[PDB]
Amino acid sequence: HDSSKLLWATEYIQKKGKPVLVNELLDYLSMKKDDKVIELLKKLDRIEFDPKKGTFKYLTYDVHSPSELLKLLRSQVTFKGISCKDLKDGWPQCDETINQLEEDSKILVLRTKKDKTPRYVWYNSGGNLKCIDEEFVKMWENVQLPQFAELPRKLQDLGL
Amino acid sequence: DLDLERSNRQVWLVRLPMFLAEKWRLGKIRINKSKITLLLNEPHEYDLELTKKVVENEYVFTEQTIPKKTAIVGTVCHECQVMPYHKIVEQRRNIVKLNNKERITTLDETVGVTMSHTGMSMRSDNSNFLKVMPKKEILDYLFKLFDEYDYWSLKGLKERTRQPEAHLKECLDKVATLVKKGPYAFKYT
Repeated sequence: HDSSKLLWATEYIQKKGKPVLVNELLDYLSMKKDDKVIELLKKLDRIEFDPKKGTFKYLTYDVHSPSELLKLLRSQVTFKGISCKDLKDGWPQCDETINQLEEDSKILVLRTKKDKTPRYVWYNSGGNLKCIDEEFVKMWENVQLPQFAELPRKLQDLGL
Repeated sequence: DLDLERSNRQVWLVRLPMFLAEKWRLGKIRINKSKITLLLNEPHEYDLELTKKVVENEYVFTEQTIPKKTAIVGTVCHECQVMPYHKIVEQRRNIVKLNNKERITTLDETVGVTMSHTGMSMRSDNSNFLKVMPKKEILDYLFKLFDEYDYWSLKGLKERTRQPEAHLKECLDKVATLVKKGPYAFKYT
């Protein structure tokens, strides 16, 4: 089949990771000297094809800078969210930038430090607030709220 | 296509004793003008009583929603009943009241043999009952299976290609997309 040569050609040009000449791409694939693979590659928007010489661009996301990361975050407010694969494939080692992007400049959820950490891509404002002492958090969870209308009465007796 | 043949035929119904009836399962009837008998072949003669003289609304038919072939025989003419060396028949009737069953058999052995066959006896079985890779070539074969049919489950592909399954999974995660829902659920296309 020629479709296996198409997907093998796309996986090969993804193994290269940089734009090369079309004729050089046909020479690297040895027996893949078909033009229908080149045409189906022109029909494919996953690997953008520049008509100037031989250039093959790769999209998931063009985000590789913290600013582009902030913009891609702003394009997810009141919607959904992507995953970690697209960012780590578009830019190597994103977790380092996440650790450098302090206070809601890049958030995640640390689950396990043994399974590449399934990430998260959302934005707010501060989010840090780790200066709150653990003792104050323990004293915050031990407070049992008076349910029903007892709480407003207990607050109106104190004057708040 | 049910059709009445005649019905004009006159038939007599007979309630026979069990030994002669099971024997019938030939004789000569002697009609004596209001008492009639029967001279069987050597053997007894039998008086047959006029059980019911008038016997209307009773007929006889034969069979050759599901309709079947139905034929009509004849009208019932007289209800009858055969009445019966009678001492031998009376003795046979007394003799039928002697049916018995076999009692439970007591095994007389030295017990230790049977008790050895009960639990563990170092003897099992003896009866059958309720006993009950290059990635490129694999990719090409997968595209051949796609040529046969685009939709196939991954387990079925693992049952058709017949090879180590890890390499086949890696070959399916590159060129094929896994649909999890819909009618083609758990299938690569």
